[PDB]
Amino acid sequence: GFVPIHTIFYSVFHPTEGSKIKYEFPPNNLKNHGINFNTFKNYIIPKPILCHKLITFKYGTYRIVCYPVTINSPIYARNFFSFNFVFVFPYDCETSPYEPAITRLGKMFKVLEEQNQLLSKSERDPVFFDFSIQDLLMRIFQDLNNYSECLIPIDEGNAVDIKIFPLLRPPTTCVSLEDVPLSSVNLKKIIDVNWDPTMMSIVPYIDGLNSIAKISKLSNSDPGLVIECIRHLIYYKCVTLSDIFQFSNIYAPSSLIRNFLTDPLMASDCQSYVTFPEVSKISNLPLNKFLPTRSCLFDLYRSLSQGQTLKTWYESKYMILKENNIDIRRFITFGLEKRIIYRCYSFPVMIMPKLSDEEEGILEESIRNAETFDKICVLLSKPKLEVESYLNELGEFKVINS
Amino acid sequence: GPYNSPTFGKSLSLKVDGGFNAVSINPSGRDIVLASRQGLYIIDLDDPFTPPRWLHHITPWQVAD
Amino acid sequence: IMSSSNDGTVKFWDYSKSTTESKRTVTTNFPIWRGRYLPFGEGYCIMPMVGGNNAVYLINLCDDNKKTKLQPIYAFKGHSDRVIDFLWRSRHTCDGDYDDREFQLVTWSKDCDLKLWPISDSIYGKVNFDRGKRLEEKLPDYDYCSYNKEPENFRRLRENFVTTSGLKTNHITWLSGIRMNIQNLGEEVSAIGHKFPKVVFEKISVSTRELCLTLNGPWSEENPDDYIFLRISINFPLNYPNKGDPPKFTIEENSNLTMSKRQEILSNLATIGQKYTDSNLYCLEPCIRFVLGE
Amino acid sequence: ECLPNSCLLGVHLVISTHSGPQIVYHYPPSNTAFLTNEEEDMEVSAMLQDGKISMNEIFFEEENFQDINKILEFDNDFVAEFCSPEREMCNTRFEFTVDNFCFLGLPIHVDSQGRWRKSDLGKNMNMFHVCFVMNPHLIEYNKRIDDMYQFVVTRLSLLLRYVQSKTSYISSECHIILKEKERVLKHSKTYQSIRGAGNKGKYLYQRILAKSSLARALTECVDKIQRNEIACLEINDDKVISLQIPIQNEFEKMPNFKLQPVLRGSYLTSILNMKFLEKSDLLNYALLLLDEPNNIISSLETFSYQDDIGTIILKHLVRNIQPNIPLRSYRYLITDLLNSLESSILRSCALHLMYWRHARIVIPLSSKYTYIVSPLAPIQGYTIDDYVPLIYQNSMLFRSKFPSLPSLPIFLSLLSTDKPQAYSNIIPSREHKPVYLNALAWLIQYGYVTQLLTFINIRVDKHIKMAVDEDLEKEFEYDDPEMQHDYTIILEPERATAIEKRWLYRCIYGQPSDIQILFNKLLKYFNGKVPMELVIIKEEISRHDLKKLLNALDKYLIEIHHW
Repeated sequence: GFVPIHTIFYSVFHPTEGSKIKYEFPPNNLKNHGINFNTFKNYIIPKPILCHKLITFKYGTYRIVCYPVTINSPIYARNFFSFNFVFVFPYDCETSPYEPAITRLGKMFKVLEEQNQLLSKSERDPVFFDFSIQDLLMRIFQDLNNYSECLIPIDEGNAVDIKIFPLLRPPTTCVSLEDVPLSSVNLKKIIDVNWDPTMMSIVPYIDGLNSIAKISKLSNSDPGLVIECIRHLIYYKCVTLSDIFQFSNIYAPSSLIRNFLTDPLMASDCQSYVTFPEVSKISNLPLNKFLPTRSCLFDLYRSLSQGQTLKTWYESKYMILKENNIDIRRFITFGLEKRIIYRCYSFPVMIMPKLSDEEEGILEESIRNAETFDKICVLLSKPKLEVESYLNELGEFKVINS
Repeated sequence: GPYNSPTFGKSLSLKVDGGFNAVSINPSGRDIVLASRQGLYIIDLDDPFTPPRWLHHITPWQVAD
Repeated sequence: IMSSSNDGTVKFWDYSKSTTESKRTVTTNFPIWRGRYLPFGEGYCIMPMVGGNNAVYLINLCDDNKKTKLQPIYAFKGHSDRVIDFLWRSRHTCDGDYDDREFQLVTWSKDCDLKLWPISDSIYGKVNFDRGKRLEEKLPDYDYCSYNKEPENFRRLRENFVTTSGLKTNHITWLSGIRMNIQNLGEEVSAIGHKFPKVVFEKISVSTRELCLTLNGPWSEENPDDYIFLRISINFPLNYPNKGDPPKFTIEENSNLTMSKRQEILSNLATIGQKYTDSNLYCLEPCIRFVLGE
Repeated sequence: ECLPNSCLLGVHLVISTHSGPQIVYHYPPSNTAFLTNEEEDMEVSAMLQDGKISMNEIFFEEENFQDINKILEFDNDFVAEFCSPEREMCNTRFEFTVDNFCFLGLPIHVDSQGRWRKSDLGKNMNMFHVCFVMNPHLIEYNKRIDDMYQFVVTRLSLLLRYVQSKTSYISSECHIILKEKERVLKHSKTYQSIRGAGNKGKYLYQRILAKSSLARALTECVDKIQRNEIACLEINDDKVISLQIPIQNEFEKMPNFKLQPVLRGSYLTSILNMKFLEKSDLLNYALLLLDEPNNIISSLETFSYQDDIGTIILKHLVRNIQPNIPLRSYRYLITDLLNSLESSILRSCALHLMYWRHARIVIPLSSKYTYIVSPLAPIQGYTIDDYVPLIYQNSMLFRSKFPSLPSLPIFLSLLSTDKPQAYSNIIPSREHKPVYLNALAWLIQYGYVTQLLTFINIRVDKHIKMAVDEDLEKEFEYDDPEMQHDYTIILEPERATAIEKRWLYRCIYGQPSDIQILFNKLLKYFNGKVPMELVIIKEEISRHDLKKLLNALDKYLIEIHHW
């Protein structure tokens, strides 16, 4: 997860012999590994333009992270005081979780040196003017290499409190109204007092089959804040988006359909998932007026095809689901959750009551943006047939089931 | 029994890659557990040839004890 | 109470007498990461933190403020990188009449090495440990059951949905790190598995001395260029590889393999195993290199 | 992130001498806010008219200009100070981050003996550094810096080292750049007659680009890497270098649409370039040009200067190409121009075309193959990486290319409203067949339409098991329900046991000998992972034989259809 520190050393600019290493843990670690401080001493203590900046550079097989600090005051010799708490890491890692810690350590020591002249007086030599460093470096090194955390008191009111956090990918901006959210965790037990009220309103409506517009209307929420809350929950890797379930939808098998075969516990979960708890009434309705075996579930997963809607697929195979007591919505949801099937979205590209002005405006904007049938149906709060009738009144259109 | 073990009176070295930070032992001497950020490895000390049992727990922070 | 700090000082305390100062103070040239009392005899065991040759030091504690230096008895040399913990392994009689228990030091280091250290009777005598003594209280008895094996326990119809054989490089890389300090069966198996990446191992069990490996061999009578999938199951005796104790080779019944060719392959494998066990060498690499290739 | 983003902000040319480090030519001279959020006049006019000078005018606007002496709140001498390291930090990877700006480059330093390579400014110079500034995000920093250093910086610095060792080219380029800077800043009255510092810098850069060849190389490199294109650079008028960062637009498994954005028009196929680039038979496949053939010829003429044998062979192969015929049949196109040497030349030319974003690899297109509309088809989105839509733009492009055919909505609806059949059911007549195959190639080359491949796995019911049990014995019970089968799917029939191989060889019991031979030759591929089109190509069988084996074996063969 987090890279261990290779060598921590505290470099200060002496007014007589220039930049030098004061303390270094492990002792003589840089010279044993062929790292010569005089080669990059002009980067550790650079000009004040480069100071107070997150400096990270590569030296051979090692990456050297530092935050140079320069304080200008007439109390010090040569009218300035410069130091650097320098961290050495290997090159083949990610030093991104450690960079804010080193930056905040440098800023806190800048504050302490500007306040009470801690590091300058810690040298016990009156040539810099007109608590142990080595113990602090040992504690920082071993606490960050053994616990990824530290609480090291350096004074009667000052302590080094560093916690290394992982870096997460930012959420996408592709979330829209027609996407349904799937909560991968039980969100009711995660709710403490620090949650956002909007997110707290969203939580009792993420049931895996409600659209973001439907959740916004149910919770009396603006869709933009719901979009941002779903993005924040995506940022913590707990909600994955999906599609609105309709029988007018077209589902096709994906390339991962063999993972229904090459997995010891996927098919058993399918058996425990897709079946009604009792003999449901849907398993008694005609088409017009033990648990199911894993081979049956696989044969039902194969029989989906492109250009064939779920109504036609379900009316071609309805005795199988009636006899095996299979919920088709749960079947499709499990197929989408295991990424063994995908939905072919419908695109109404161009070459009944009187529709409103704003309704026809947003319909025209959706048509001119080549939006799907799901987004138009969500925006107009209408089924597919009314949208199709209004589009046929407006012009001639073709549907792509991609 | 514990007296038919082949590794008690002998010296033995095992290469366990993965970056394990913690270790603990049975007072009986049979199994040994190693802890890392990815989980637990349980090694038989009388049958070291068997690959250790991996119990999955992913954390970004280093385990302590 | 004993203590150890980063300055190199090992301090022994007795808070019934005085909270301030220490009964003893032992100074080392290295920082100490883990210091503990010995579980047997009168003594203590400290190990370094960043230097000190990365060796665990065993020091007697048998004497009368005393700022002294470190005078260890035994140093467990090894461990190219620093040691981060140490443990103890204890075994004894189940019933308990005399205190005859043996100890083994287990150390884990940053270079991904887990080492077991034997303790000699010289160490058992140098530390004031009375091996054999009437117990005031009987020692606890623990179950010796292993836990590396995987444990396991409308209705469901009984079915064989997918073939288990249609569903092992971690095993062959773990066995390379096993060193009983070719001198081992598992080391031989790992070396051959690293030598031949095309040979696929289906069942490696050094404890039960049974091997089952799959390969593609040029043993087709119809076409010499055709390669036939072969399953060979190998059973090793407990006296492998001594003379007169060859491994047992069993080839699975294959429709693509004729019975005469199967008997010829089995006879040549038995000949190779007997010829290499006659010199008390190891016979699994010549056998595999015979089955596929030469 | 799979979306391509070359994070360049500019380029440097930092050289060092005995007198100290300095700077020579940097481009663009723009500020941080824009990048983050006489006879010489006649010559530069002729070079701008002929297209020899390709600068970006937005870099020299009044609101997008910074002084020539300042680079990202740093002086020229400051940058030349911290980008000219010691000899131990030279001839190696120079990675250096200043907060969110990474100074990535490979500085070339002369050795102690005084040779640039191991086999005024010409002798004073001991180091030059073509420094590239990037600003990647912290989650994508390592990927961007690694791909840039592996694909642009290392190659450009090594070629510059070679041309400096053999010709002393960078020294002369720096000399003429400094001479032109002195002759524009202190001699030309045109410079003083031009209003605005941005236009003054634009004219100065126009003169530098007109007189210098290294400036043209760096300007074209920055402009064609920031635009995610192939950067063809002219160096010393004797060697050319082509630089690019490869684009991830091929995917075997389907990426998550609404969680990880992917370029619209990406190829959702199981046949990928990257599955073949990592191997470096490919000649069993056919190429598919990503643009018009004359555009590809125009792009490939910039890949060399002397029109050598490789460019002539590549031009002849591009001019005479068809996506419906395999590459093994094109040995005659290069036998006239001169396993086998022609096969090796064909393979090398195929790697050259498919590596440099010219001719993608496909299964050879036939009207008998089932073609479906890809989910990643460029329908939505104003452009390729948006996130008038692209469907209407490509419909206009389709109407321009095929004016005697129905529109792109009609073709994309006829292929995605019924069950996916063969492509021959859309073509009305045989006279329409070549133009319909050209339309199909146009759809595939734009990422609109992929292929629906057939995957076969083998399945065994209870009757085969009972027959195998009877054969094994050779060497409930009161009822017979016919809707309670005990099925089993043999996942990998190559590594089958004795009983499972008996199940496989009892699946073929009463079939004729040709079915027995075709089952035996195709048994190892019946695992649900190998598409049957590749089995047809590799095993030299026909489609009527395969459809015979599918019809004669219906309950035992699992049919899996994906791309």
